Amino acid sequence: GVTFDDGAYTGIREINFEYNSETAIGGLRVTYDLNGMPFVAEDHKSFITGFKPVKISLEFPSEYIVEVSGYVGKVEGYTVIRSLTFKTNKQTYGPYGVTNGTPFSLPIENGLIVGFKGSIGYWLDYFSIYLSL
Amino acid sequence: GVTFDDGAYTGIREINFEYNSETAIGGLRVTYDLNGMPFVAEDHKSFITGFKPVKISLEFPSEYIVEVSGYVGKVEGYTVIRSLTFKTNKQTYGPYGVTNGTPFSLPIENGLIVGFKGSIGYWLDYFSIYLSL
Amino acid sequence: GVTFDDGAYTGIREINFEYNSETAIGGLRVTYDLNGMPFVAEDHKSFITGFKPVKISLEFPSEYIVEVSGYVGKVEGYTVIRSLTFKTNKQTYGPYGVTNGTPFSLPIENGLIVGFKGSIGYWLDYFSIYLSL
Amino acid sequence: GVTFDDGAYTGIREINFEYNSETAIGGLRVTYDLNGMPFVAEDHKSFITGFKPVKISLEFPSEYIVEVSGYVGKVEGYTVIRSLTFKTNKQTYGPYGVTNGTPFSLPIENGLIVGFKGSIGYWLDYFSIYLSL
Amino acid sequence: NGKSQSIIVGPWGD
Amino acid sequence: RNGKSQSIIVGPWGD
Amino acid sequence: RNGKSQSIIVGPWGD
Amino acid sequence: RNGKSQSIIVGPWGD
Ligand SMILES: CC(=O)N[C@H]1[C@@H](Oc2ccc([N+](=O)[O-])cc2)O[C@H](CO)[C@H](O)[C@@H]1O
Ligand SMILES: CC(=O)N[C@H]1[C@@H](Oc2ccc([N+](=O)[O-])cc2)O[C@H](CO)[C@H](O)[C@@H]1O
Ligand SMILES: CC(=O)N[C@H]1[C@@H](Oc2ccc([N+](=O)[O-])cc2)O[C@H](CO)[C@H](O)[C@@H]1O
Ligand SMILES: CC(=O)N[C@H]1[C@@H](Oc2ccc([N+](=O)[O-])cc2)O[C@H](CO)[C@H](O)[C@@H]1O
Repeated sequence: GVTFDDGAYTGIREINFEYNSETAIGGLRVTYDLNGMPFVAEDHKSFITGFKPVKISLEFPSEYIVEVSGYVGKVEGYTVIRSLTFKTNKQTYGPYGVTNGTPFSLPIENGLIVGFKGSIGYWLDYFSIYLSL
Repeated sequence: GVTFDDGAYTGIREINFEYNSETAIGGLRVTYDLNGMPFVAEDHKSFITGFKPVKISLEFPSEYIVEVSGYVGKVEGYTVIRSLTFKTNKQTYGPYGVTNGTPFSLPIENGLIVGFKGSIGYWLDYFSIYLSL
Repeated sequence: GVTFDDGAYTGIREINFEYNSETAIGGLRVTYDLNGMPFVAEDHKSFITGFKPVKISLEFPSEYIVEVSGYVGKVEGYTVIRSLTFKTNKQTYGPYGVTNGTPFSLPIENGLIVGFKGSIGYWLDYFSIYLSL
Repeated sequence: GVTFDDGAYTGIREINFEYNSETAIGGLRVTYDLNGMPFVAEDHKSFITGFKPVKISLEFPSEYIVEVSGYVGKVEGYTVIRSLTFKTNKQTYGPYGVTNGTPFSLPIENGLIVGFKGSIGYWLDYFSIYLSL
Repeated sequence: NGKSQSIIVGPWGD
Repeated sequence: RNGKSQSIIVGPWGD
Repeated sequence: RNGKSQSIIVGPWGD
Repeated sequence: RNGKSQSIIVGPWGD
């Protein structure tokens, strides 16, 4: 797929992403906080359509992600992220996608996610997370 | 089990731990680097014996862990770390323990592990990792 | 004066500021690097005019500030920054302004300036620096 | 003089140093905090004696240094630190030494001093500070 | 407070 | 704490 | 060493 | 890129 790297910011305000109940996670677009004001990052599009978009609007300051988790599996022979769950200090943004395959999880005891990078073709191929105090 | 928290240091020089091919990971003792000099942290002992110790001696500066992974499963009615694998930029200290259960992985694209904390009873109940640049 | 706070970014691309050979430092405008692309911060203007502008363009990547220094003294009874000197690993952007009063300096052994904050009235009243690896 | 580098720790519990109202700063010994427990670092002694020791016992967690300042000057032809003032969020450990020469200051708006390095001969030649969140 | 903070990534095994 | 990333900032010069 | 600020990044998931 | 943790250090004073 096409690789992307938003880099680092001061926090996360909103996460918009696609998912399909039969395949996997699609495109991704994150609105970060940059020194007290929103900063809409580049939209990382899937090569295809037919997805269900979900918009997670975090009450910034007070709310922040404490764990990212999901499932990794094969779709059309490609290893991709098929499911994602974001848990904040206020609530859990339930599983989105196909919860089948190999689970993965990044619980954060102390610290904050301040950026995302990865690759997306038809689906989210993989992704990494920027951590910072 | 008995909780422990080594805190943070400036690197890792050696990691010693127990494992049993039929149960799970046992005790753990880490030798950190503290500003250029070795610092042997407290030995976190298993409540029992019968383990196979393994001493991973890293060639501090050049060599460092780039990924920790393993399996989580039940042993005698308790959820514990049954297996571990430490991948460095030089080699992989192959799977130790029982590789059955739920997989977990913490790959590190950039940064260093500078501390461990967790709990140990009969086996390694769980653990967390301190990360830093 | 009126306070300002640019916040933190990933580096410095340009520093533009005013100075008067008889009074002190005036307005200031910094262009930061934000994940590989520029981010022109807000222009922090002096209350008055009659200054000489200076524009410092850094060869991104390779060039970075290793020390900020200058002079603090009174002008019309107010304690303000009267002179500034930015030394990078490539060269020194010589003294600008009046080099009289009390000298100050922030030499950086390791780390990077990633933001500025302060206050400006007729002249630069004071300023602080964001540091990061 | 003889160079030294304590490295970095997790905080500061106590600072012991020598001073002479007629010359400059002498020896220095820092007791850092290392993951909750005290860590007495190496004592960096002056080549001579005849100093007045001062022991700054900080109320580690609640109390921490917010600014270090002093005067630099010549003594017997050597440029050394002649005076020091440690300001915390609770009180100011008044100037110690000879407050003559060129002043300097490192006020900290956010962050912590977690280590010292430098050189000492008959007197403190110079020093650097480790900063961290 | 004067206690240096660290990034810690959640527990695995609990 | 809160979701805002913290930065090291060295005190003001110029008072 | 250069003028680009560094960040801790935890390896990729999905390969 | 080595296993040695890095630290922010602000230049020497008195040198
Ligand atoms: C050339 C290319 O970028 N292919 C990508 C792309 O692969 C394809 C998947 C399906 C078709 N198709 O025609 O059905 C074509 C390419 O998407 C995959 C999953 O996201 C990978 O990113 C794969 O690398
Ligand atoms: C009191 C205590 O600390 N018990 C611990 C201890 O519990 C056991 C008690 C009895 C047996 N047994 O086989 O009889 C095994 C574990 O070890 C467990 C796994 O490490 C847990 O840490 C458990 O909390
Ligand atoms: C109200 C106000 O912001 N005044 C500011 C402003 O004060 C002045 C008022 C009058 C003169 N004057 O020359 O007549 C100069 C500064 O600028 C000063 C130095 O920059 C201080 O910032 C001072 O706080
Ligand atoms: C050899 C040596 O280490 N000399 C040091 C030592 O030098 C002196 C030698 C002789 C006298 N004296 O008064 O006779 C003073 C300082 O102390 C100085 C300031 O602390 C410098 O560190 C100087 O490098």
